Amino acid sequence: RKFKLVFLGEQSVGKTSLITRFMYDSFDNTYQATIGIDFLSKTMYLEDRTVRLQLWDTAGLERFRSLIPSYIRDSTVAVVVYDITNVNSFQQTTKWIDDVRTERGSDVIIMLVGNKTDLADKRQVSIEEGERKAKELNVMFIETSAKAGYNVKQLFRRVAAALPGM
Amino acid sequence: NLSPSVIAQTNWKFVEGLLKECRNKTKRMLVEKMGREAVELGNITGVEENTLIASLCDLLERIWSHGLQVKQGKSALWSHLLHYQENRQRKLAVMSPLRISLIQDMRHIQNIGEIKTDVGKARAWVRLSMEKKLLSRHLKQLLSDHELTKKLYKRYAFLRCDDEKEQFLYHLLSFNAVDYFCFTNVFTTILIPYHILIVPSKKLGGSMFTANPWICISGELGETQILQIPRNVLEMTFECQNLGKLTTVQIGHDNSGLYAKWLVECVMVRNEVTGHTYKFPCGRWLGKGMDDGSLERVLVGELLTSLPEV
Ligand SMILES: Nc1nc2c(ncn2[C@@H]2O[C@H](COP(=O)(O)OP(=O)(O)OP(=O)(O)O)[C@@H](O)[C@H]2O)c(=O)[nH]1
Ligand SMILES: [Mg+2]
Repeated sequence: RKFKLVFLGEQSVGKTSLITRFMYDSFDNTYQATIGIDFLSKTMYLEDRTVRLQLWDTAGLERFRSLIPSYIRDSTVAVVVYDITNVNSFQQTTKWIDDVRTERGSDVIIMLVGNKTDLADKRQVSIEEGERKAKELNVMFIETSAKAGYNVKQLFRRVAAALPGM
Repeated sequence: NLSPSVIAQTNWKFVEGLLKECRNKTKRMLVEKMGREAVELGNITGVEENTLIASLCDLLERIWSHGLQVKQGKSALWSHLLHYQENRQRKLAVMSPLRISLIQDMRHIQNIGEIKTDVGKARAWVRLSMEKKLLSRHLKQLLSDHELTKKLYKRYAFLRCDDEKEQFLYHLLSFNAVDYFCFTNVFTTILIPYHILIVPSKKLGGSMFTANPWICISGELGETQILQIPRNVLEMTFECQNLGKLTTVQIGHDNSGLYAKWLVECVMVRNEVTGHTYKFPCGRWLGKGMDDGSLERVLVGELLTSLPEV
C-alpha cells in the first residue's frame, strides 16, 4: 500500500526544507530552487500501522505553475505550505486548496500548514488568521517550522493516520 | 552463468540509475535554460544546449533499449515509434487548432529528406516535440498502448516498470515550462508552411475594400518574397524555407479601386509544423487619406503563449 502526499506553496515558503527536516532530521538555510517535481519516500513508524509515504515536492516557481494541477492527480493527501513572515504567500493560500479539491474529490485529505514559525522577525500572519480559513473549508491545520523542527512529525503523524489503509 | 535471479536485482539497479539520471539531466537542462533566459543580450550557451539535447537523446535511447527483443534498427526509440505508427495504420479572430498527435509530429520528421539514419529521425522527433512542448505527452501516449510495450519489452524493463516510468514522464513535464527552438534552429533549410490569417476590423463603416493586398513575413533566419494576396482572401497557408522565429510582417495594397481604404486589426501567422502562433498587431488604416496616409505598414510580431493545458 502506497500513499501520495503533495507539497504546495509559494516560491521559497519552505516546501523542500520541511522534507529535509523529516527525511534526514536537519536544516539547511541556503535556498535551493525546486525544478518541477522531486520524488522522495519514507516509511512512517506508528504504533497501530506502518506504511510508506511517497512524497511529491513540487515547485513554487511561476514557470512551473501550469504543471501543478498535474502533480495533484490521484493524490491521496495534499499538504499546503505557506510562509507566515510574508502576506502575499499567505494571500493566495486558498487558491491552492481550491485547485486541490477541484482536481481531486472530497476524499482527499488536505492540511493547511504555516511554516517559518521559528523567527518572529517580520511575522505578519497570526495563528488565528490561519485557524479561521482552515475552519471554513474541510481542511486540517497545524503550525510548523523547518529551522527549529517545531513538531514537523506531528504534521506527518496525524495526516498519515487520518486515512484508510490496507 | 551463475546468475538466475541475481540479474533480476542487477536490472533493478540499472532501472534506478536511469531514473536518477533522467532527473539530473532534466533538472540541469532547466537550470541551464532558465539561466540563459536571465541575462542574454546579443552563443556560448547555445552550443551547450545542443550537447545537452545530445545527452538527453542518448539517455532516451538507453531507456528504450533496456530489456527488449532488439530490432535491426539502430534506434530503439524510433523502432517503438515506428510500431505505434504502423499499428495505427492497421486499425483503420481565432483560427482552427492543430492536430496534437505523436503520429503527426512523426510524419513531420518522416518527410525530411536529408535525415537518413533511424537515430537522426528520433533525435529530430524529440527536438520537435520539445519545441512543441509535447515530449512528455507524446511518450505518455506512446506508452499508453500497453499491449505494444508488453510485446516488445521484457518484464524487468524500464518502460514496463510502471512506477519508475510515471516519474520519468513527470520529469519530462518540466520541459514545458521553457521555450525551446531546438527544432527550428537546427533545421534551417527545410520547407515549413506558414498559415496566414488577416483579421480585418469588421464594422460597417465606409465601403467594401477594393484594392489588392500584399504581405511579407520575416523571421530570424530569413523572410518571404512579397506575397500577392488574391482579392477576398484573408486566410492562406504558404510554404517556404524555415524563417525561424517570426519577427515582423508587412502588409499593404496598391491603392487600386474606388474604396482603397483598409483597416486590419491584426495579422496572425502560424508555423503549421511547430504550432507556434505569432500575433502581429496593426489597428491602423491602409490607404491615402486615412491616418498618416500609409499604403503599407510594418507589424511587429508577438509569440502567443501556448494553450491549452487540457
Ligand atoms: N528561518 C527559516 N527559514 C526557512 C524555513 N523554511 C524554509 N526556509 C528558507 O527558505 C529557503 C529555501 O526554501 P525552500 O524550502 O527550498 O522553498 P520551497 O518551498 O521549496 O520553494 P521552491 O524551491 O521554489 O519550490 C532557505 O533559504 C531556507 O532557509 C523556516 O522554517 N525558517
Ligand atoms: Mg519545493
